[PDB]
Amino acid sequence: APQQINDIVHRTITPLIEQQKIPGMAVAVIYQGKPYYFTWGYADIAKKQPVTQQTLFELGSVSKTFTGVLGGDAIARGEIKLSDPTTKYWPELTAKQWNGITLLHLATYTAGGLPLQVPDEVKSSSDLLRFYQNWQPAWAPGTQRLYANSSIGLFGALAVKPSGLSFEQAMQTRVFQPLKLNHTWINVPPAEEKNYAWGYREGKAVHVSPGALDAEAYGVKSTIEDMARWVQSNLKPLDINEKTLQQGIQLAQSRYWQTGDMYQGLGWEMLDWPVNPDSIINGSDNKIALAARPVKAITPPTPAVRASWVHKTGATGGFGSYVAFIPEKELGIVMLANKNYPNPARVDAAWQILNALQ
Ligand SMILES: *[B]([O])([O])[C]([C]C1=[C]C(C([O])=O)=[C][C]=[C]1)[N]S(=O)(=O)[C]C1=[C][C]=[C][C]=[C]1
Repeated sequence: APQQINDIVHRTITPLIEQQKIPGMAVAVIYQGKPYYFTWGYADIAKKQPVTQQTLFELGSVSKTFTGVLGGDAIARGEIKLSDPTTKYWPELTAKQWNGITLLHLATYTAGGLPLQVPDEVKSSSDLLRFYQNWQPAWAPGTQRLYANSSIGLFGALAVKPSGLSFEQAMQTRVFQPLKLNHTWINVPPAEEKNYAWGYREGKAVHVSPGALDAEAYGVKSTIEDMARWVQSNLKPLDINEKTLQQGIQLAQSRYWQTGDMYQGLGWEMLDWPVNPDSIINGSDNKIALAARPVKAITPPTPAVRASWVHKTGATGGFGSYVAFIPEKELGIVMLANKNYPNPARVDAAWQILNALQ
Protein backbone atom coordinates (compact mmCIF):
# COMPACT_ATOMS: atom_id res chain seq x y z
CA ALA A 1 0.00 0.00 0.00
CA PRO A 2 0.96 3.68 -0.37
CA GLN A 3 2.84 4.64 2.80
CA GLN A 4 0.10 7.09 3.84
CA ILE A 5 -2.49 4.33 3.99
CA ASN A 6 -0.05 2.03 5.70
CA ASP A 7 0.72 4.66 8.34
CA ILE A 8 -2.79 5.84 9.24
CA VAL A 9 -4.06 2.26 9.35
CA HIS A 10 -1.21 1.00 11.49
CA ARG A 11 -1.19 4.02 13.79
CA THR A 12 -4.96 3.68 14.35
CA ILE A 13 -5.46 -0.07 14.57
CA THR A 14 -2.38 -1.07 16.62
CA PRO A 15 -3.54 0.97 19.66
CA LEU A 16 -7.14 -0.21 19.11
CA ILE A 17 -6.06 -3.83 19.25
CA GLU A 18 -4.03 -3.15 22.37
CA GLN A 19 -6.77 -1.16 24.17
CA GLN A 20 -9.54 -3.60 23.28
CA LYS A 21 -7.50 -6.83 23.61
CA ILE A 22 -8.67 -8.03 20.20
CA PRO A 23 -7.20 -11.48 19.40
CA GLY A 24 -7.29 -11.10 15.62
CA MET A 25 -8.31 -8.45 13.16
CA ALA A 26 -8.45 -7.84 9.43
CA VAL A 27 -8.90 -4.45 7.81
CA ALA A 28 -9.43 -3.40 4.21
CA VAL A 29 -9.20 0.15 2.98
CA ILE A 30 -10.68 0.97 -0.40
CA TYR A 31 -8.90 4.02 -1.76
CA GLN A 32 -9.76 5.50 -5.15
CA GLY A 33 -11.47 2.17 -5.83
CA LYS A 34 -8.57 -0.18 -5.03
CA PRO A 35 -8.41 -2.41 -1.94
CA TYR A 36 -5.52 -2.58 0.52
CA TYR A 37 -5.41 -5.29 3.15
CA PHE A 38 -4.07 -5.53 6.68
CA THR A 39 -4.08 -8.36 9.19
CA TRP A 40 -3.06 -8.89 12.81
CA GLY A 41 -3.08 -11.62 15.42
CA TYR A 42 -4.98 -14.86 15.65
CA ALA A 43 -7.98 -16.52 14.06
CA ASP A 44 -7.56 -19.42 16.52
CA ILE A 45 -5.54 -18.76 19.65
CA ALA A 46 -5.30 -22.38 20.81
CA LYS A 47 -4.12 -23.74 17.42
CA LYS A 48 -1.98 -20.66 16.70
CA GLN A 49 -3.64 -19.93 13.34
CA PRO A 50 -3.00 -16.35 12.18
CA VAL A 51 -5.58 -14.04 10.68
CA THR A 52 -5.05 -14.05 6.90
CA GLN A 53 -6.86 -12.44 3.93
CA GLN A 54 -8.71 -15.77 3.69
CA THR A 55 -9.92 -15.94 7.31
CA LEU A 56 -13.73 -16.03 7.69
CA PHE A 57 -15.26 -13.79 10.35
CA GLU A 58 -18.90 -13.72 11.52
CA LEU A 59 -20.37 -10.44 10.25
CA GLY A 60 -23.26 -10.42 12.69
CA SER A 61 -25.57 -7.52 11.84
CA VAL A 62 -23.48 -6.39 8.87
CA SER A 63 -25.40 -9.34 7.34
CA LYS A 64 -28.41 -7.04 7.27
CA THR A 65 -26.74 -5.13 4.43
CA PHE A 66 -26.82 -8.27 2.30
CA THR A 67 -30.45 -8.84 3.31
CA GLY A 68 -31.37 -5.29 2.38
CA VAL A 69 -29.67 -5.59 -1.01
CA LEU A 70 -31.29 -8.99 -1.72
CA GLY A 71 -34.63 -7.36 -0.87
CA GLY A 72 -33.70 -4.49 -3.17
CA ASP A 73 -33.00 -6.94 -5.95
CA ALA A 74 -36.39 -8.63 -5.44
CA ILE A 75 -38.11 -5.24 -5.70
CA ALA A 76 -36.18 -4.44 -8.90
CA ARG A 77 -37.27 -7.87 -10.26
CA GLY A 78 -40.90 -6.86 -9.61
CA GLU A 79 -41.28 -9.82 -7.24
CA ILE A 80 -42.19 -7.68 -4.23
CA LYS A 81 -43.03 -4.01 -3.46
CA LEU A 82 -42.07 -2.25 -0.22
CA SER A 83 -45.60 -0.81 -0.23
CA ASP A 84 -47.06 -4.40 -0.08
CA PRO A 85 -48.79 -5.43 3.19
CA THR A 86 -46.91 -8.10 5.11
CA THR A 87 -50.00 -10.27 4.78
CA LYS A 88 -49.68 -10.46 0.99
CA TYR A 89 -46.70 -12.75 1.53
CA TRP A 90 -47.87 -14.33 4.77
CA PRO A 91 -51.68 -14.68 4.61
CA GLU A 92 -51.58 -16.76 7.82
CA LEU A 93 -50.73 -13.52 9.65
CA THR A 94 -54.37 -12.79 10.29
CA ALA A 95 -54.11 -10.90 13.63
CA LYS A 96 -55.48 -7.35 13.28
CA GLN A 97 -52.34 -5.54 14.49
CA TRP A 98 -50.85 -6.46 11.12
CA ASN A 99 -53.27 -4.29 9.15
CA GLY A 100 -51.19 -1.45 7.80
CA ILE A 101 -47.74 -3.05 8.44
CA THR A 102 -45.92 -3.14 5.07
CA LEU A 103 -42.65 -4.74 3.90
CA LEU A 104 -41.12 -1.26 4.16
CA HIS A 105 -41.91 -1.17 7.91
CA LEU A 106 -40.28 -4.58 8.43
CA ALA A 107 -37.21 -3.69 6.45
CA THR A 108 -36.63 -0.41 8.32
CA TYR A 109 -37.60 -1.39 11.90
CA THR A 110 -40.68 0.86 11.85
CA ALA A 111 -43.47 -1.76 12.22
CA GLY A 112 -44.24 -0.49 15.73
CA GLY A 113 -41.92 -2.14 18.24
CA LEU A 114 -41.02 -5.58 16.95
CA PRO A 115 -38.41 -6.85 19.44
CA LEU A 116 -34.64 -6.83 19.02
CA GLN A 117 -34.42 -10.62 19.47
CA VAL A 118 -36.60 -13.45 18.29
CA PRO A 119 -37.11 -15.50 21.45
CA ASP A 120 -34.89 -18.61 21.80
CA GLU A 121 -37.97 -20.83 22.10
CA VAL A 122 -39.07 -19.92 18.61
CA LYS A 123 -37.83 -22.37 15.99
CA SER A 124 -40.37 -23.93 13.61
CA SER A 125 -42.36 -22.23 10.88
CA SER A 126 -45.32 -22.65 13.29
CA ASP A 127 -43.39 -21.23 16.29
CA LEU A 128 -42.57 -18.12 14.27
CA LEU A 129 -46.18 -17.62 13.08
CA ARG A 130 -47.36 -17.86 16.67
CA PHE A 131 -44.78 -15.29 17.81
CA TYR A 132 -45.75 -12.70 15.20
CA GLN A 133 -49.49 -13.35 15.67
CA ASN A 134 -49.19 -12.76 19.41
CA TRP A 135 -46.92 -9.72 19.18
CA GLN A 136 -48.57 -6.46 20.31
CA PRO A 137 -47.18 -3.24 18.79
CA ALA A 138 -46.46 -0.41 21.20
CA TRP A 139 -46.90 2.08 18.38
CA ALA A 140 -48.66 2.65 15.07
CA PRO A 141 -46.77 1.62 11.95
CA GLY A 142 -44.25 4.09 10.56
CA THR A 143 -43.97 6.24 13.71
CA GLN A 144 -40.97 4.97 15.67
CA ARG A 145 -37.81 3.04 14.86
CA LEU A 146 -36.66 0.23 17.12
CA TYR A 147 -33.71 -1.72 15.70
CA ALA A 148 -34.80 -5.32 15.54
CA ASN A 149 -33.75 -8.71 14.19
CA SER A 150 -37.38 -9.83 14.27
CA SER A 151 -38.19 -7.00 11.91
CA ILE A 152 -35.58 -7.08 9.14
CA GLY A 153 -35.29 -10.85 9.58
CA LEU A 154 -38.96 -11.28 8.68
CA PHE A 155 -38.48 -8.90 5.76
CA GLY A 156 -35.73 -11.09 4.38
CA ALA A 157 -37.77 -14.25 4.70
CA LEU A 158 -40.82 -12.77 3.01
CA ALA A 159 -38.84 -10.97 0.30
CA VAL A 160 -37.63 -14.21 -1.24
CA LYS A 161 -41.01 -15.98 -1.19
CA PRO A 162 -42.09 -15.16 -4.75
CA SER A 163 -38.70 -16.32 -6.12
CA GLY A 164 -39.46 -19.82 -4.80
CA LEU A 165 -35.87 -20.07 -3.54
CA SER A 166 -34.69 -20.67 -0.01
CA PHE A 167 -33.22 -17.47 1.52
CA GLU A 168 -29.73 -18.99 1.33
CA GLN A 169 -30.09 -20.04 -2.33
CA ALA A 170 -31.51 -16.64 -3.26
CA MET A 171 -28.59 -14.93 -1.55
CA GLN A 172 -26.03 -17.18 -3.32
CA THR A 173 -27.44 -16.99 -6.82
CA ARG A 174 -28.55 -13.34 -6.79
CA VAL A 175 -25.94 -11.56 -4.68
CA PHE A 176 -22.87 -13.67 -3.82
CA GLN A 177 -22.27 -15.34 -7.20
CA PRO A 178 -22.81 -12.26 -9.37
CA LEU A 179 -20.43 -10.18 -7.19
CA LYS A 180 -17.81 -12.98 -7.07
CA LEU A 181 -18.05 -13.26 -3.30
CA ASN A 182 -16.84 -16.81 -3.48
CA HIS A 183 -15.75 -17.05 0.17
CA THR A 184 -18.94 -15.62 1.72
CA TRP A 185 -21.36 -18.04 3.35
CA ILE A 186 -24.50 -18.36 5.37
CA ASN A 187 -23.49 -21.88 6.25
CA VAL A 188 -19.72 -22.46 6.32
CA PRO A 189 -18.92 -25.57 4.28
CA PRO A 190 -16.65 -28.27 5.73
CA ALA A 191 -14.03 -27.44 3.08
CA GLU A 192 -13.76 -23.89 4.42
CA GLU A 193 -13.73 -24.68 8.16
CA LYS A 194 -9.92 -24.40 8.29
CA ASN A 195 -10.41 -20.68 7.59
CA TYR A 196 -13.27 -20.03 10.04
CA ALA A 197 -11.92 -17.92 12.92
CA TRP A 198 -13.10 -18.57 16.44
CA GLY A 199 -14.82 -15.70 18.16
CA TYR A 200 -13.79 -14.84 21.70
CA ARG A 201 -16.13 -13.96 24.52
CA GLU A 202 -14.81 -13.77 28.07
CA GLY A 203 -11.71 -15.60 26.79
CA LYS A 204 -13.75 -18.51 25.45
CA ALA A 205 -13.84 -19.64 21.81
CA VAL A 206 -17.37 -19.38 20.45
CA HIS A 207 -19.26 -19.52 17.14
CA VAL A 208 -22.73 -18.11 16.53
CA SER A 209 -25.57 -20.48 17.54
CA PRO A 210 -28.49 -21.43 15.25
CA GLY A 211 -31.61 -19.29 15.74
CA ALA A 212 -34.80 -18.38 13.98
CA LEU A 213 -34.22 -15.92 11.14
CA ASP A 214 -30.48 -16.15 11.77
CA ALA A 215 -29.61 -16.25 8.06
CA GLU A 216 -31.67 -13.14 7.39
CA ALA A 217 -30.58 -10.99 10.36
CA TYR A 218 -27.05 -12.11 11.19
CA GLY A 219 -26.21 -15.15 9.03
CA VAL A 220 -23.18 -14.18 7.01
CA LYS A 221 -19.54 -15.13 7.41
CA SER A 222 -16.95 -13.63 5.03
CA THR A 223 -13.30 -12.82 4.35
CA ILE A 224 -11.69 -9.41 4.30
CA GLU A 225 -11.23 -9.78 0.49
CA ASP A 226 -14.87 -10.54 -0.12
CA MET A 227 -15.96 -7.73 2.18
CA ALA A 228 -13.73 -5.31 0.30
CA ARG A 229 -15.43 -6.46 -2.86
CA TRP A 230 -18.80 -5.93 -1.13
CA VAL A 231 -17.72 -2.36 -0.33
CA GLN A 232 -16.57 -1.70 -3.93
CA SER A 233 -19.91 -3.01 -5.24
CA ASN A 234 -21.89 -0.71 -2.95
CA LEU A 235 -19.58 2.22 -3.76
CA LYS A 236 -20.15 1.90 -7.51
CA PRO A 237 -23.37 -0.01 -8.24
CA LEU A 238 -23.32 1.15 -11.87
CA ASP A 239 -20.27 -1.02 -12.57
CA ILE A 240 -22.41 -4.07 -11.76
CA ASN A 241 -23.58 -5.89 -14.88
CA GLU A 242 -26.67 -7.62 -13.45
CA LYS A 243 -29.41 -5.00 -13.86
CA THR A 244 -31.70 -5.84 -10.94
CA LEU A 245 -28.74 -6.20 -8.56
CA GLN A 246 -27.34 -2.82 -9.54
CA GLN A 247 -30.79 -1.46 -8.89
CA GLY A 248 -31.17 -3.37 -5.62
CA ILE A 249 -27.93 -1.85 -4.27
CA GLN A 250 -29.24 1.57 -5.11
CA LEU A 251 -32.57 0.88 -3.34
CA ALA A 252 -30.81 -0.26 -0.18
CA GLN A 253 -29.02 3.14 0.05
CA SER A 254 -32.20 5.15 -0.44
CA ARG A 255 -33.20 7.27 2.55
CA TYR A 256 -36.57 6.05 3.92
CA TRP A 257 -36.70 7.59 7.42
CA GLN A 258 -34.83 10.17 9.41
CA THR A 259 -33.99 10.09 13.10
CA GLY A 260 -31.67 12.83 14.29
CA ASP A 261 -28.82 13.05 11.78
CA MET A 262 -29.18 9.48 10.51
CA TYR A 263 -31.22 8.05 7.66
CA GLN A 264 -32.45 4.48 7.43
CA GLY A 265 -31.82 2.47 4.23
CA LEU A 266 -32.46 -1.25 3.70
CA GLY A 267 -29.73 -2.69 6.01
CA TRP A 268 -27.44 0.27 5.42
CA GLU A 269 -27.67 3.45 7.55
CA MET A 270 -26.51 6.77 6.16
CA LEU A 271 -25.54 10.29 7.21
CA ASP A 272 -24.72 13.35 5.13
CA TRP A 273 -21.02 13.78 4.39
CA PRO A 274 -19.19 15.58 5.81
CA VAL A 275 -20.35 13.97 8.99
CA ASN A 276 -19.71 15.20 12.43
CA PRO A 277 -17.63 12.34 13.90
CA ASP A 278 -19.26 12.64 17.36
CA SER A 279 -22.55 12.32 15.52
CA ILE A 280 -21.58 8.90 14.11
CA ILE A 281 -19.24 7.88 16.89
CA ASN A 282 -21.67 8.51 19.75
CA GLY A 283 -24.45 7.50 17.37
CA SER A 284 -22.98 4.01 16.98
CA ASP A 285 -23.16 3.33 20.71
CA ASN A 286 -25.94 0.85 21.48
CA LYS A 287 -27.24 3.53 23.90
CA ILE A 288 -28.52 5.32 20.80
CA ALA A 289 -28.41 2.68 18.06
CA LEU A 290 -30.77 0.30 19.88
CA ALA A 291 -33.16 2.90 21.48
CA ALA A 292 -36.84 3.65 20.57
CA ARG A 293 -36.78 6.84 18.48
CA PRO A 294 -39.52 8.67 16.60
CA VAL A 295 -38.91 8.82 12.83
CA LYS A 296 -39.82 11.29 10.14
CA ALA A 297 -40.93 9.70 6.86
CA ILE A 298 -38.96 10.75 3.79
CA THR A 299 -41.78 11.07 1.32
CA PRO A 300 -40.81 9.90 -1.22
CA PRO A 301 -37.49 8.30 -0.28
CA THR A 302 -34.34 10.09 -1.43
CA PRO A 303 -32.33 8.05 -3.96
CA ALA A 304 -28.84 7.04 -2.90
CA VAL A 305 -26.97 10.26 -2.06
CA ARG A 306 -23.31 10.03 -3.15
CA ALA A 307 -22.16 12.52 -0.47
CA SER A 308 -22.98 10.12 2.39
CA TRP A 309 -21.22 8.27 5.14
CA VAL A 310 -22.88 4.87 4.59
CA HIS A 311 -22.26 2.30 7.31
CA LYS A 312 -23.30 -0.64 9.46
CA THR A 313 -21.94 -2.06 12.69
CA GLY A 314 -22.35 -5.75 13.42
CA ALA A 315 -21.65 -8.17 16.22
CA THR A 316 -22.13 -11.65 17.39
CA GLY A 317 -21.22 -12.96 20.83
CA GLY A 318 -17.66 -13.53 19.66
CA PHE A 319 -17.13 -11.06 16.80
CA GLY A 320 -17.24 -7.34 16.06
CA SER A 321 -17.45 -5.85 12.57
CA TYR A 322 -17.83 -2.47 10.89
CA VAL A 323 -18.15 -1.26 7.36
CA ALA A 324 -18.29 2.37 6.22
CA PHE A 325 -17.90 4.02 2.83
CA ILE A 326 -18.30 7.40 1.16
CA PRO A 327 -19.45 7.03 -2.42
CA GLU A 328 -18.49 10.53 -3.55
CA LYS A 329 -14.87 9.91 -2.56
CA GLU A 330 -14.56 6.31 -3.77
CA LEU A 331 -13.43 5.59 -0.22
CA GLY A 332 -14.34 2.92 2.33
CA ILE A 333 -13.21 0.59 5.07
CA VAL A 334 -14.00 -2.83 6.53
CA MET A 335 -12.93 -3.83 10.04
CA LEU A 336 -13.43 -7.49 11.08
CA ALA A 337 -12.43 -8.68 14.54
CA ASN A 338 -12.92 -11.85 16.56
CA LYS A 339 -14.01 -10.06 19.73
CA ASN A 340 -17.22 -8.04 20.16
CA TYR A 341 -15.71 -4.71 21.35
CA PRO A 342 -17.64 -1.45 21.72
CA ASN A 343 -19.17 0.22 18.64
CA PRO A 344 -17.85 3.71 19.32
CA ALA A 345 -14.26 2.41 19.25
CA ARG A 346 -14.93 0.93 15.82
CA VAL A 347 -16.45 4.09 14.38
CA ASP A 348 -13.75 6.31 15.94
CA ALA A 349 -11.04 4.24 14.27
CA ALA A 350 -12.79 4.16 10.94
CA TRP A 351 -13.36 7.92 10.96
CA GLN A 352 -9.73 8.60 11.86
CA ILE A 353 -8.62 6.44 8.89
CA LEU A 354 -11.09 7.76 6.29
CA ASN A 355 -10.86 11.38 7.40
CA ALA A 356 -7.05 11.21 6.95
CA LEU A 357 -7.37 9.77 3.44
CA GLN A 358 -10.23 11.89 2.28
B1 LIG B 1 -26.30 -6.52 15.25
O1 LIG B 1 -24.82 -6.85 15.31
O2 LIG B 1 -26.64 -5.05 15.22
C1 LIG B 1 -27.19 -7.39 16.23
C2 LIG B 1 -27.62 -6.78 17.59
C3 LIG B 1 -28.22 -7.78 18.54
C4 LIG B 1 -27.70 -8.05 19.82
C5 LIG B 1 -28.29 -9.02 20.64
C6 LIG B 1 -27.81 -9.36 22.04
O3 LIG B 1 -27.26 -8.44 22.72
O4 LIG B 1 -28.00 -10.53 22.45
C7 LIG B 1 -29.40 -9.73 20.19
C8 LIG B 1 -29.93 -9.49 18.92
C9 LIG B 1 -29.33 -8.51 18.11
N1 LIG B 1 -26.46 -8.63 16.41
S1 LIG B 1 -26.87 -10.06 15.80
O5 LIG B 1 -28.02 -9.69 14.58
O6 LIG B 1 -25.60 -10.60 14.82
C10 LIG B 1 -27.55 -11.44 16.78
C11 LIG B 1 -26.61 -12.11 17.73
C12 LIG B 1 -26.12 -11.40 18.83
C13 LIG B 1 -25.24 -11.99 19.74
C14 LIG B 1 -24.84 -13.31 19.56
C15 LIG B 1 -25.32 -14.02 18.46
C16 LIG B 1 -26.20 -13.42 17.56
